[PDB]
Amino acid sequence: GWRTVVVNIHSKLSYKNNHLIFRNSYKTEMIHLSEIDILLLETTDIVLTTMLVKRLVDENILVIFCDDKRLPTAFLTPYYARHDSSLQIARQIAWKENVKCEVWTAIIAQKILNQSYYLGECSFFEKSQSIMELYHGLERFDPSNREGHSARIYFNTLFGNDFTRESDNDINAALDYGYTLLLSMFAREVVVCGCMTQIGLKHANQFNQFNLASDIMEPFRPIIDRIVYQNRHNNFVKIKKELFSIFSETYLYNGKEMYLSNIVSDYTKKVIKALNQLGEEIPEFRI
Amino acid sequence: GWRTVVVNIHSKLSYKNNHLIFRNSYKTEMIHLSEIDILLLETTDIVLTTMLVKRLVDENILVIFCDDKRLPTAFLTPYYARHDSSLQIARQIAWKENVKCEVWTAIIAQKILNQSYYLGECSFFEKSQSIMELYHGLERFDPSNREGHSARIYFNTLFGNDFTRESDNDINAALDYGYTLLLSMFAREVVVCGCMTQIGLKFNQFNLASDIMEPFRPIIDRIVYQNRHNNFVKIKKELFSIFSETYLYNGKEMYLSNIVSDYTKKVIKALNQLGEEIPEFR
Amino acid sequence: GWRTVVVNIHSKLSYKNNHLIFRNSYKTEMIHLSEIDILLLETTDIVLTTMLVKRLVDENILVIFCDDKRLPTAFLTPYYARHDSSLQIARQIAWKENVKCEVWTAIIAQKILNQSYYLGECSFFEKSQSIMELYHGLERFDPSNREGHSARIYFNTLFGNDFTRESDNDINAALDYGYTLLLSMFAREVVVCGCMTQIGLKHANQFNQFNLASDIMEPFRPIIDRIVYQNRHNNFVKIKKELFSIFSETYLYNGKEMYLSNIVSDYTKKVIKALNQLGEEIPEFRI
Amino acid sequence: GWRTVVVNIHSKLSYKNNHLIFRNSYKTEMIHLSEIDILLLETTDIVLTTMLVKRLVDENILVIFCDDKRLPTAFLTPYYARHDSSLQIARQIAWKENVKCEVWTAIIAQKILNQSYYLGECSFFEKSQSIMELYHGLERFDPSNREGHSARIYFNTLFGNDFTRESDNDINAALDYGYTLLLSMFAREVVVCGCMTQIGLKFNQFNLASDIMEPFRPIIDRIVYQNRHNNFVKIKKELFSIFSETYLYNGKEMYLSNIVSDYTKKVIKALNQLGEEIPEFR
Amino acid sequence: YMRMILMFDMPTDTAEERKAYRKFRKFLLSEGFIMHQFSVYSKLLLNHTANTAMVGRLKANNPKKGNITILTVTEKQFARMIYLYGDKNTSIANSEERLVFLGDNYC
Amino acid sequence: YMRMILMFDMPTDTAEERKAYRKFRKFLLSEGFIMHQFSVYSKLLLNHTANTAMVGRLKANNPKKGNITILTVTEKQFARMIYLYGDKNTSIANSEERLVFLGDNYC
DNA sequence: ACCAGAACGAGT
DNA sequence: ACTCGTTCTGGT
DNA sequence: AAACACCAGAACGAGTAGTAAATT
DNA sequence: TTTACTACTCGTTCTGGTGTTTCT
Ligand SMILES: [Mg+2]
Ligand SMILES: [Mg+2]
Repeated sequence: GWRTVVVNIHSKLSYKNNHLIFRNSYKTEMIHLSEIDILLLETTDIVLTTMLVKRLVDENILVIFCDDKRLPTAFLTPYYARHDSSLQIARQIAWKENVKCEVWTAIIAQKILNQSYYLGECSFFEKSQSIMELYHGLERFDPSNREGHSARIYFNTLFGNDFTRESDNDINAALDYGYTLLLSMFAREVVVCGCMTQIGLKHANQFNQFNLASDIMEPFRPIIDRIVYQNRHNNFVKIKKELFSIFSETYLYNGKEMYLSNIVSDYTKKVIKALNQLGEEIPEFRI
Repeated sequence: GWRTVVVNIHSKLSYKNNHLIFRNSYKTEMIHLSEIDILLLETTDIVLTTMLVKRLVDENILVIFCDDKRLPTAFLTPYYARHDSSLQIARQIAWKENVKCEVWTAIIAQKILNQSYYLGECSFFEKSQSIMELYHGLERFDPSNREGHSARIYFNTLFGNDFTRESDNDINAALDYGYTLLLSMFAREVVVCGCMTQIGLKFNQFNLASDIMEPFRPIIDRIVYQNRHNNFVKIKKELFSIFSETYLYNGKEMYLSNIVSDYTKKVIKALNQLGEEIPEFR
Repeated sequence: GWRTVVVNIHSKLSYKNNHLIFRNSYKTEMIHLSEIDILLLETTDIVLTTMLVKRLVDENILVIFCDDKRLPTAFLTPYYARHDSSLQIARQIAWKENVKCEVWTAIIAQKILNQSYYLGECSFFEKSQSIMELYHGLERFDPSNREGHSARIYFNTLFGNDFTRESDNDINAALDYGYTLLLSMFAREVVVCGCMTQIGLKHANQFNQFNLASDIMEPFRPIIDRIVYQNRHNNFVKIKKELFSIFSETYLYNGKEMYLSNIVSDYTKKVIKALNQLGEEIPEFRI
Repeated sequence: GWRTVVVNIHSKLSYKNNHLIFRNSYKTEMIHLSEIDILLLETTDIVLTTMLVKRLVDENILVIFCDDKRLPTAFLTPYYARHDSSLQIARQIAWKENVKCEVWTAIIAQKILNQSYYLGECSFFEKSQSIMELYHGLERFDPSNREGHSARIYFNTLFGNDFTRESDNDINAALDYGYTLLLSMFAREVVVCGCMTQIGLKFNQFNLASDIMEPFRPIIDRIVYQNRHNNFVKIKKELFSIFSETYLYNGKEMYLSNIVSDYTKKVIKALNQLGEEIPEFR
Repeated sequence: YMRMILMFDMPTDTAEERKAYRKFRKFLLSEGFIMHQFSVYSKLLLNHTANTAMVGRLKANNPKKGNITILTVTEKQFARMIYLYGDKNTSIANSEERLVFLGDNYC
Repeated sequence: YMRMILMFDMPTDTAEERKAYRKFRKFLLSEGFIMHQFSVYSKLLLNHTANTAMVGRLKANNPKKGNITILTVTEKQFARMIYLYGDKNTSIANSEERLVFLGDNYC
């Protein structure tokens, strides 16, 4: 099939007449299990019958579950027949280091470009020039933490002399939560794409379970810093509502305005194709 | 966990205060989530919430979903079950053939060795002698499929010589019911131990568990044996007893869940680095 | 000493300055422990100090206790020195059968004459003559139960065709309780006199713990029958108040009117003296 | 009963709901009347009601009243303690000398025999030999007061040769404290067993108990022994331990209350009719 | 020596429902049941025959109401009883003592 | 397998006195304590190390109020427990069963 | 985790 | 009432 | 769907007051 | 000086209801 159903509201999913019933307050929608490639449950509120699960495996659909933090936790695994997304895990292991190095260089280049461009939009001309000077020519597989210096410059221009994790103000009371609010998107997309977040490109650190999720969210990070910077002086309890504009607001991708959910889905798919050495252009997110 | 939960009737399974709540029109029950080990949802009438599924996968309960014939068809594998998960996967890539060959030859030795004891209990001394020709005359990487030949000899001693494991009988269906329950057990233990069930020590989603389980395969060919005559419901009911009965492992009598958990953790110890011994079950 | 003290009401007995203090609602009386021969506690309401008990044995006084039914239950026994009433028990054992036979013959004689005289006062002339003829000459140590026939005649004239214990009317709801209300008097007096109620004169039955009490009370039973006969038609609840006239009303003894408590005390003392072969006339109770 | 109650302070002892209630301005306490065995009112400040005394004598607690020096001076004797009391009294009159002589010679044999073991514990082998000359050379009705001579020999081994039991000091005061406690025990047991304490098997109010107690007299001369040095309060406190400690009787270890009740019940069996054996305590 | 705990739950909605709770509590206190806690009462029985006799007596004096439950524990467990907050009952009736001094122990 | 009983009385007179009774009861039910009776709660602990661990957890989560008392009984005594009037709890959580059928036992 | 000792309960 | 067997706890 | 918060209700539970009775 | 009522009184106690909130 083609449709990937994302159940993110209090619902009741059941099965009658080869049709996924997705009942809620708004619309007791009708969806055909023939079309459903991947059912993705995005909340803990949803109620699903065992009969539906029986006929979600019969049609070979990936039933992914999510916990309270909207993060992937378990995918329903069939004994007999398996989805078409169960072969990427066996090729993700055999991913060559060269494609990982190139795609990481591109992702980090996009991160520095986004931070420098937003600094240009943050009324810091010399700081924007310095941020681009950190990556005037993107250091090909930089061994040292030059990205550390670039982040230092960007966060110094953004949030003041220090924007590290130590300070307890909305500098981290918002950036921490937002940076976990988008980690859920990339983790969920990576597991949807049939990939394993646990092992990712340039993820030499084994301390992070969400390796590929963070590594591919690196380009999409500056949205959170932008929304925080605009509403920085406000309290954190206000930022809990301010940061939610990500889903409502549409950003430019592929030349057109799209919701960030569609953008992260497309970006994750294109990066996954790139690491498969399909030859596709590593996707770009910049404004 | 220690309890084994089998839900066969129409109900709604929900969460409340670290408890699984079972609500049939007749009864309401609460079972503490730490007590449950297996949740075997045989019937297609269970209406379980997704909030229950989250707490179930954090507590690592082996939730198994069946089909209309009450035959297992799916189960839940947690994406993130161990803190060291990424390390174990990265090391799993670095699983050279030299350790894999030794681990598989050890495990196949254990499988044929445990096959011999059932023939001893089946009053087949000459069939046990053929199994011993395959066992002492062990094979490395099975050049002649001596494991398959020993399995065929054990079956010929076990079932009629004409009977084949692939053919469809009541015995040949329960012998796979039990195999699917045990496969779920070992898949859960592998994924909890940080490894990947989809890799294989000698692809397919359960290749790792399908080998580590092999020494425990005769546990299923004996329960089916002692009750081979009666109908499928009876062999299914006695197959359920693996969760309840007790089996001897190491130097103590432990329930099969603990034997599965301990065995599935020693093999990973040796595969990770050649500094462990593959344990023997009998 | 000479005074015997009968503490019958809710009291508090204590000891200060060689004086038994007997406090109650009426009079916090003063009694000297030198004069006290026998202290007799008659109820369960009394409060006594241990200091008083210490100075009750020091002066060698018999401290007799009583239970809820006003019946003797325990006498305070001193280790070192003993009362003058502790020698009768060891001579009661050596009482000869001849004195017991004579005293029982006179005791049952008084019982039969009392019943016959009351029948003469009960408007039964022929029955009075028949009761007298049952003992026209008192059968000297009668072997058979001729006293049973005398009681049959008396009770037939008194309470109708049958006055046995079976009937549940006031014939037994009053006579039984009243016959236990005077058993208390004789038991308490016999134990006060330093005698043992357990073994009694002509008391062949071993089922009777109050042997001598009953044996000496036999002449005093008829008062209860008179009192119930006067108030026979009334209910037993009324007889519980009517029977209490025993203590208030004074009867003729020794030629003068006395309370029945004094009468039973003197009668018990004289019967005990007669059983001792002192030669005293066995006392008489008849009206 | 099993508890032993010793009231040494100012209080008021009362009755409520089958309980003894102890009320000092500091404390209020309730003890179930079936649990109590001895109520030892040492102090002259106890203010006890008479309703308590009734329930105490129906439940047969050994209530003992002492004097200013906390030395026993009186105790309660129940008039009616046995349903069969009158028959035991009437039979007690029919106590011929032929059975009394045998029972007394048995009891005096037990007393001297138990005296010998203490000499064995007192490291006096020659004094034990003199006691054995009195014991094996036993006397019937004590023609030569051989019981008194054996007691004198045991004392000379026990106390200094100049010391006499009648003389006054700490030892010969506690030796009578314990004797009065034991005498109260045996008087209670005789009066409960339906007999008369004032009669004697060989008058005085405790003649029956003063002979039945005799085999248990060395129970008191050993506690006084082991603590003879210290002041009277110490020997009194260790004398209190007869209620608490355990002594071997028949074939089992029982507390001295059970030995006293048990011993005082077969002696009456033999005196009543010559169809019982006088039990031996050691 | 073993302890018995008699946890009870008994309804109080009618006169006969409360006229048998009062009788039950009077019987409980009469036979020597120390109030461990509200509706949790305990008795120290010296031997097993005492336990059998009092089980028979309780069965004979059943209020026939509510939920009355008997647990019999060895004195080891009643002495290993753990009090998170609170204090043990220090009364004489709660101890297996045989020598008991309602007064001054001579020590 | 041994049972644990946690009898408690806890005061209810102030807000803080009732704000810790509710927390204590939530903890009790959260850790799997079956309400035997009002204020008498029981848990089936499979081994002794579980008893030690949960004693430590209870000590760490003490309301620090009232009278909370722990008795640990062997399952023999919790099964010999006598009900004068009433019925045993027949729930699955109250049994030492290892094979449990929320449905039809195939027998 | 296993073994030994002690205590408790049941049966003869 | 005594003795033996079973189980529970403590220690290495 | 579930956790957290307190508020309110109906039931469980012991103690204290008061009256009555107190020799089958 | 106890026991035998029922009465009432204040404390223990569990459940139900309504609101609020939710990826640090
Ligand atoms: Mg209760
Ligand atoms: Mg409570």
